[PDB]
Amino acid sequence: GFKQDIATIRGDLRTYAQDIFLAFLNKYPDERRYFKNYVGKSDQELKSMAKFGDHTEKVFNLMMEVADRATDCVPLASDANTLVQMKQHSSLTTGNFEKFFVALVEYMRASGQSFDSQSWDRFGKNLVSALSSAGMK
Ligand code: HEM
Ligand SMILES: Oc1c(Cl)cc(Cl)cc1Cl
Repeated sequence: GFKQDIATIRGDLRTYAQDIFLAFLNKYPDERRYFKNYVGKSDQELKSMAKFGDHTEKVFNLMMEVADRATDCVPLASDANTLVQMKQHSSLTTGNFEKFFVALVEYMRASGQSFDSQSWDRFGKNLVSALSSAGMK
């Protein structure tokens, strides 16, 4: 289930974080514009820029912390607030996060593994609702 998925992802956090982030950028290429240093790089090229692996790991670490603190896939309002307030997320709307979760859920469904993809889909929806509540446009 969802708790075990957190453990699976944590076990190989950098690999999952990179793969899922790449699935996101490749599904939604317009989103690459927010990451000016990643423009004009292939999958394998990004996997060699320091900030890429370190970025992705840090993002997914936070995501895992938010997922672990959630109850029944509902995130804490305090965690949504953090996400809205981050200077790095100042130009974002909920639609950016919707895209993120669509990519993540698609990745999990395509995986050979027994991810609880329905719970990640719900988590994402619940997080998007909490982001709006916390004032994200
Ligand atoms: C639940 C989803 C997300 C979480 C947990 C999250 C978390 C983070 C964290 C921790 C950082 C800081 C990384 C660091 O300084 O090393 C970061 C930076 C950033 N986030 Fe997110 N984020 C999420 C979704 C998004 C989405 C959907 C976008 C855009 C589509 C986005 C755009 C960025 C940008 C542009 C940066 C700055 C990258 C840089 O340092 O150049 N984030 N985010
Ligand atoms: O920074 C991101 C990561 Cl590491 C993964 C995805 Cl799915 C999307 C975002 Cl914007």
